[PDB]
Amino acid sequence: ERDMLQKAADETTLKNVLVMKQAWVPYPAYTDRAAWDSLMGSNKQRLIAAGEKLLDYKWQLIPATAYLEYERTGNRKIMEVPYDANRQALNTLMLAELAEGKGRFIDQLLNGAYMSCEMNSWVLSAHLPRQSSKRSLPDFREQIIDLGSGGYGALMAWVHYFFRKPFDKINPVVSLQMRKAIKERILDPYMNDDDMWWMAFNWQPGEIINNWNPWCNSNALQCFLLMENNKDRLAKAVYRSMKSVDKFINFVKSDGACEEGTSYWGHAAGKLYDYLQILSDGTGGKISLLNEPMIRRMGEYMSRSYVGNGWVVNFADASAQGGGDPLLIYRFGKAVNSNEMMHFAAYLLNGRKPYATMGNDAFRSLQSLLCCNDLAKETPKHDMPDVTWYPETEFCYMKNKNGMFVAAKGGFNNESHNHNDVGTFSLYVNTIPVILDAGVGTYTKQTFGKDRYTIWTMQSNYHNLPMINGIPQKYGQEYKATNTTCNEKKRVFSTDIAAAYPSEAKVKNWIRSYTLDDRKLTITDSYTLEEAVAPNQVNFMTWGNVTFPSQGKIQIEVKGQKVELDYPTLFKAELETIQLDDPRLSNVWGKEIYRITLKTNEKKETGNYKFVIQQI
Ligand SMILES: [Zn+2]
Repeated sequence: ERDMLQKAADETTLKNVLVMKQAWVPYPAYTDRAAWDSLMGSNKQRLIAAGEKLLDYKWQLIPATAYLEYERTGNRKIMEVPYDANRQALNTLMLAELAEGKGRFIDQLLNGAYMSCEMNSWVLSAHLPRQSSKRSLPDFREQIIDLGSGGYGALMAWVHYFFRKPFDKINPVVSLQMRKAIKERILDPYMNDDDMWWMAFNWQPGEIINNWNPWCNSNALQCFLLMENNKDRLAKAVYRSMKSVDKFINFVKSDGACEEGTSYWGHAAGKLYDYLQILSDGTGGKISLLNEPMIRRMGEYMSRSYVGNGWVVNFADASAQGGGDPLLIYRFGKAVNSNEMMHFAAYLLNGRKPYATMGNDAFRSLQSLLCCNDLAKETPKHDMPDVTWYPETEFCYMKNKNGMFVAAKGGFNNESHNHNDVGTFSLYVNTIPVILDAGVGTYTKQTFGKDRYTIWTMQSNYHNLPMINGIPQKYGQEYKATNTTCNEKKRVFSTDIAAAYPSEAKVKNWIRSYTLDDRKLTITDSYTLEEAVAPNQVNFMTWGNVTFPSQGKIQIEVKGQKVELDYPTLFKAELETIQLDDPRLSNVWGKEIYRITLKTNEKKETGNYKFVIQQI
């Protein structure tokens, strides 16, 4: 219960600081060709030719049967593809006409806007079952807001703001209806329906709030600031978006780690950031959380968790492969004064020139215009300290000069997208996974539910973890690490994973400890059991070529890297091959991967193992 935003202002404060009549819009006016030329630089011709290809574009009708197919077969794409084509056409024409200024694209902007007003709804087939009727087809009697409608509303606000004049010159009723549609589909429902899930009014501890709150709220807020010229209404609206987002900010951990991972960062942290930027601009700088430490951490997560050459930390049901918008990262980095994020944005560019964001997000498209020339000058670099410690999420990133990166975690087995992975580590060598976390497959008939933990990628059996008395971890809030510490100077991460195992495992403490020195990684296991029932087993997931030159030695050759894993001779090593039938896994790792299995005869109520990994 930080309630940051509410502390920064109440409703009456807010009435003073708001900027009315859209004097806050940072783009030059439409008819100011000189200012736009400057801002566009070299995007100008690129943007015009993109818009030239759309001079003859047929705006697409979305048939009732496309929406109805969601009920019939779960096919969302049949509705989503033409919708998205229409939005992107609309966004592209906007940029192209801001680029040229001659009115060559006004007809198609008008055509797009008028067709959009004629649609019953901007909500997606998939999200429409939240209406009273629960159906996948729009009910002209009701409007809700999802991710689609929000963005569709903000794109339309922006079209309306920018081309109100040439549109009224042609016919004043287009802009009139645009104001009607945005009022009816965004503004009126936003103020009148307390019960949309993503708003998190009538959230209770334990319910989830996720990226929808900052995403939806950011487009709502755009819509108010562009379209609502009554100051008392705007004040009440913005204060409502503040109370809403405050629930997202309170839900998130203060250390800034995204427990979902980097793939959702763009639209989580990144939408939170967008919201705050929009809020700031709209209050002439007066309600700005952009210098909040937590927000900055949330932005540098993306830097810290990006290992290299496409590989990312992938705790839980996330992909080992990952990316990022350089332009969003740059912009975010500027706003919270992270020289780190700014250099990292340049790094992701990887020698390519930054150009305008296209796609279907007006705010991101327009903003990317302003940051574009600075980013082309920034020096490409991925500097970050040797240790990153997220103490609430319980993630530790440690890296040495010789190209090893370890990600270890504590945590609990009820994380979002949870894997039973408490205490697990992943080792990258020069960015290449060597001891890996398999990650996400395509969502079968069990993914969500019990029977989730009968799938192998979700079991502790298939993470870099011991099986205690031959027993794996269990799922649930109760099943977690204790006394997780991180010594930032000695590069030592250490945690008791005992409570992450069920009663049968019969363990008091099991302390799993990671030490990174400059040359090598020492893994220790230190355990005291309530009864020695079965032998412990230890596992490591890997790929490439694996060999066993001698007892207590394994060698892994993967993607140019080559490593030695030294293991107690008390164990007998075997390799298991894991055919990858699921394309969502074989996309990443290829055809198969491997689990190294360490098994023993020894059974002791107390013991320790020392494992050592280095290059050769
Ligand atoms: Zn995993």
